[PDB]
Amino acid sequence: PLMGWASTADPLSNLVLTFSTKEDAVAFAEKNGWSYDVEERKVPKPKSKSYGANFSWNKRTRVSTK
Amino acid sequence: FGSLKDEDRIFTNLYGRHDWRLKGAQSRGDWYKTKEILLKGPDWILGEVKTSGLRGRGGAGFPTGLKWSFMNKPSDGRPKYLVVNADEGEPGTCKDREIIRHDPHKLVEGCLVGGRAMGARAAYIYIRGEFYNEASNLQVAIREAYEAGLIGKNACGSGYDFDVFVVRGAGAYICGEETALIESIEGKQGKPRLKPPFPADVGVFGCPTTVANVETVAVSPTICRRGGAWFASFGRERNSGTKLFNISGHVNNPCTVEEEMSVPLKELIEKHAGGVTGGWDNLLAVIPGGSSTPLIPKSVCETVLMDFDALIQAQTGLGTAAVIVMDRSTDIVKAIARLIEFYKHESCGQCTPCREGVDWMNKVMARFVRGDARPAEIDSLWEISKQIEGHTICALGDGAAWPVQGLIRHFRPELEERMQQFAQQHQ
Amino acid sequence: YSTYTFLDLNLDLSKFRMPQPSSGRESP
Amino acid sequence: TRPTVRPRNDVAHKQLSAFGEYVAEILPKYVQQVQVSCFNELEICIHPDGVIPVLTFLRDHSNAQFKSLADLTAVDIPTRQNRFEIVYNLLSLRFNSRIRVKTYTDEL
Amino acid sequence: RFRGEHALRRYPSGEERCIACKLCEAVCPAQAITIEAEPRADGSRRTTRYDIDMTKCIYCGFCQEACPVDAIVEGPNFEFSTETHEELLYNKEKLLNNGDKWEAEIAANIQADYLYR
Amino acid sequence: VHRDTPENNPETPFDFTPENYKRIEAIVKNYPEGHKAAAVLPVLDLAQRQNGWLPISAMNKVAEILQVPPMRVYEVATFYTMYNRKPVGKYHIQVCTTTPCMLRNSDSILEAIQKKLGIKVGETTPDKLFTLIEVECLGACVNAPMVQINDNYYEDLTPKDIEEIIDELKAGKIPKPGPRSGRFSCEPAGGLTSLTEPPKGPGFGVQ
Amino acid sequence: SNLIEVFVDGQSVMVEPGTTVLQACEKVGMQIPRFCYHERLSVAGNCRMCLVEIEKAPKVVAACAMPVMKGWNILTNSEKTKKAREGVMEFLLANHPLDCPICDQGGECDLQDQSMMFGSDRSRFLEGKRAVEDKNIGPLVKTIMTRCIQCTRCIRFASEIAGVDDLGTTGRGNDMQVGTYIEKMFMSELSGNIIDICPVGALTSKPYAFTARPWETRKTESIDVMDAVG
Ligand SMILES: Cc1cc2nc3c(=O)[nH]c(=O)nc-3n(C[C@H](O)[C@H](O)[C@H](O)COP(=O)(O)O)c2cc1C
Ligand code: SF4
Ligand code: SF4
Ligand code: SF4
Ligand code: SF4
Ligand code: SF4
Ligand code: FES
Ligand code: FES
Repeated sequence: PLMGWASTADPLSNLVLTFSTKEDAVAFAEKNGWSYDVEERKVPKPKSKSYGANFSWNKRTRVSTK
Repeated sequence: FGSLKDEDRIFTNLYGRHDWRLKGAQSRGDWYKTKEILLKGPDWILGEVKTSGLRGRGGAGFPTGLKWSFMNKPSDGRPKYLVVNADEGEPGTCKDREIIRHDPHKLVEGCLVGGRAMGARAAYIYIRGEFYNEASNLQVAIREAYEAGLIGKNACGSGYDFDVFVVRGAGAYICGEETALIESIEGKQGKPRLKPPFPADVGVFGCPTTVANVETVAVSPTICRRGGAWFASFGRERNSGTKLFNISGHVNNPCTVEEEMSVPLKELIEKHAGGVTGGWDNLLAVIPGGSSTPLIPKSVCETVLMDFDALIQAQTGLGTAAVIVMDRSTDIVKAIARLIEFYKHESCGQCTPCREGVDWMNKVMARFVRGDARPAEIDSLWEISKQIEGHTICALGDGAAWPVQGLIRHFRPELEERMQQFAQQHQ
Repeated sequence: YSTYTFLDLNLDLSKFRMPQPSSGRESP
Repeated sequence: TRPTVRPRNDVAHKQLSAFGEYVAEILPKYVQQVQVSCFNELEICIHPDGVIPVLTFLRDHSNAQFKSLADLTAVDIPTRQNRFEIVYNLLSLRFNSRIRVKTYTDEL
Repeated sequence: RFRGEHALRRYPSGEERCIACKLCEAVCPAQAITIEAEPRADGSRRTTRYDIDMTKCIYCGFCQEACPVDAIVEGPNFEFSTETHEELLYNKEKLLNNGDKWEAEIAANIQADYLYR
Repeated sequence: VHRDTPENNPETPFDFTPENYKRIEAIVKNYPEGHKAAAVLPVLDLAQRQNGWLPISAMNKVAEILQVPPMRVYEVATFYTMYNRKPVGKYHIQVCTTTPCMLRNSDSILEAIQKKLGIKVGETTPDKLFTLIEVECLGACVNAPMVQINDNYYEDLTPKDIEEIIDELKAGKIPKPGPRSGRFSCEPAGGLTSLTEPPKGPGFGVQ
Repeated sequence: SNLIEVFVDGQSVMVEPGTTVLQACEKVGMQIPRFCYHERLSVAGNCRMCLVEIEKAPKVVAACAMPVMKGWNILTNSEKTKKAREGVMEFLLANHPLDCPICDQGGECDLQDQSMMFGSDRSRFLEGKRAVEDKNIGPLVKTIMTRCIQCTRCIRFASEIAGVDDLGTTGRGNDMQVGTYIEKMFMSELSGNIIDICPVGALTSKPYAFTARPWETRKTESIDVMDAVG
């Protein structure tokens, strides 16, 4: 209440480390031993994309106004 | 090359420039042996163009005997069509608009004939709308003999007999390259496709078609008729045939003529008939092509023949076969900047090299004709010419640096004194 | 050289005989 | 290639490729990795069983003096399964050569 | 080229030369800058809060060498020494006022030095 | 120049001729059906033929006729050259200045036209109907710096024709749709004959 | 089975017979620069930024729209590819005005994360810079159509997923524009979702417009609940 700054408690609040993989991800949280929760890595579809099928004789995959 | 001829006679592929230009009764050349040509197999016609070896006079080789037999599936499930171009995109060609002027019946023969080599369904031809009085005669020729039951849908002698439809653009560009016209005939704006999808006889309109030039199928009846061992009479073993030429610029009679392969420019241009500028003792900067072949000065080019490889032995080939000169009155950098000025008004705009790269050169070439500041701007301009060859899609990207880079050669003090004179003017 | 008379080009003979067409389907 | 690019040399890159090679040859008991830096530096990765004698071997010789202990540092590296990394740096007085000793360990 | 008191400049007849492009904030080593911006109703963006922690300010002067529109200027006046910690935190309405106690002092030093840098 | 419509005539309106509705049947029967779907190049040209210049409601008229989205109509007529959006005149005339036409002294068939007529460069007439622009690449640079008109071409242009083609069109004449002088067929002129005969024994097609 | 080993920089990998050079080079963990391309869209090629020098060929091809034949050597870093990625991204950085103090995509524009890594050092143009005018469409899309490097990416989206046929291409050569010819507003579902697709800061958000630069935020992932699909 003098400027409106984001002064705070919560002394940690900024600690990010750079891990290598999922294997040593767990092994660091247990070696010092506090609770945690793990997400999962998302990799997308490969996927099937091919130009040339965008000009059809009877299909629906057909672009216009390019 | 043979005996350096390339002469001009009556034994050519033309019926007559003066005989009769309206609809007629097909007197001598038209419809002479109609049913006997198509009665033979396609294998008689496929490879019959190999006896000729017609490279295609659009401005590039890759002869029509190969692109029709090879790069041609039999059938999968879908029809095939024919695209016969007629529009002239190059400046000052005039090889077209005179074939349709007095020879309308010759082109209708090789339409079904060249289509029989493909087995295509119908025939679609494309004409510029601006050639409006001459294009009206074309449907009259359809009214003449096609409407007389000579062609279609069983005439004559076989079930293979089909039609011809006429379309028109407005102010288009797809003369200059294929695969945009097959896009523009659908109804899209005219921004051409990528060149290797599936190229044009795999991915086309809704089904694979073929694209040819005018004389790619206009000479096809008579080259199937007279044949030989005559279509290779002039020129070396590489090129073969007799092509139509056109003469413009500074001459006594700017007109068309007929010649064949391997004729040197000193005898070819000055014959038929006059050399009204300084035929010698002028500068006489010659242009071998329509626009993509840059300036060549008064050196041995006049004795250099018109082979495809002879101009490849020169700095730039030319297949469009247009003749314009610049002898005494014409400033060199003045005319060519207006050629670069032209390309601003016909570029499509797809490719980021082409778009915003042409008008890089537009603003600087208008700075040189004015006469302006210090050099080494030439080399930076020369690197841009060395930066757009194979990055775009169409040959306009090749047609934009070739007049520029050929001006860098052969003319070092074209403006090295002129821009110094302006530097002398301010000083 | 006549600005009109495109019906002579279009609707006179090319409408009387197309022929036929079959034109395929392509519905799509 | 041009000016304003550091001109490297090959003479010091040759001898430091030469000198440190027969170091692992004469103690294949403690040395587990040797590498040559692209700018004339050398690392001798050592399992810390030989923490004393390899230094004691570089303490004295007739072909390697190396009696100027300059830098003891300490670098942590998480996500290694043995965290920390003790790294020395010592100097040959008579020869003008730098070489470092990388010895890993763990906490306890 | 002597450093000192902070100040803000403006164009001919007053325009707030600052454009609030935040670059002086991201290079301040002490993070003495704090800026909240907002679209003012005319349309061009300006500032709402503007702070220089004159306590924390370590005088690296990089703010003077980071603004593209050359807004903040280290003004050469060592006049200082108030009596509270509660005062030296400069808000905006010091700095535009402090940038307008003088300008001819500032405007001549930039104009004699801008050719070097 | 600018290419937009800031709403002067949103709905003019415009309708087609009952003689011209039946001509669509010849046009639609050309294309393969299903992918037919767009015959906009002769049809919107025919709308330019009926009107002379077309409004934006004329663009919106044909969109319901051929079931395309109306945005796909704005792409076409704002791209090509011969279509017109602004109001135009009765006679549209073109100076075909090209770089080989420049070599045939297009400066003579440049101005002394605006002084003769009373207009500005690249500009329509102040009165009614003369509109003058310049174009490139219509065939013959082998002729003079020739003049295009609404339905024909004027080969062999010259400063006499500058005193004629402007003059005869102000009177309402048709000044020689073609080469007004010289070679009427653009012949080789010393090779124009080429021994006009039957073409040396047709019947070589044994092969 | 059903594969071709193509030596991407002299290293084998097996793709499907009929994929792209881009997806081949992205499979082995590399980035070729991407302007006229998107995975969730169709494929055009009118930016011409991806240019790799293929081995045993004098020419240069673009990796967007061509299949892959029997196993090539896709030479990614050459002494000619860097004469191309410098080449194209010198033109389009000229006909463009000096924004980014004020361009609201100022921390993530793709003329700003390509131009340090790829491309040249200085400029040689040295006057020009055409300047078109802008307009308004809806009260959501803050609209500066000057910047607009014409990558044809917003244009196909009208024919793509959002089926509103509204936009087009108006012009020729240097002078073409992107916006709607008439002053028809464009608003439907997904209509505010174009301002992510526009790869430069020519399109941006109207309420967000002048607030803060994107290097000060703290990105924390979450879920929105205003619909049943999440
Ligand atoms: C600058 C230039 C202009 C061209 N203009 C035309 C033209 O106006 N009409 C045409 O049919 N082909 C033109 N072409 C050649 C096309 O590539 C050609 O039509 C197409 O490749 C078919 O080849 P063909 O002539 O053997 O039939 C032009 C080529 C270039 C490089
Ligand atoms: S060079 Fe580029 S802009 Fe020109 S036609 Fe080819 S793809 Fe289109
Ligand atoms: S000096 Fe620059 S970064 Fe700081 S507030 Fe002014 S404009 Fe923004
Ligand atoms: S004066 Fe010094 S501490 Fe203050 S913002 Fe500038 S660089 Fe940072
Ligand atoms: S909004 Fe701009 S960047 Fe996005 S596709 Fe359109 S022109 Fe390209
Ligand atoms: S969008 Fe790109 S080019 Fe435009 S200001 Fe931002 S970084 Fe610069
Ligand atoms: S180009 Fe002007 S008329 Fe042939
Ligand atoms: S990246 Fe899209 S075409 Fe090169």
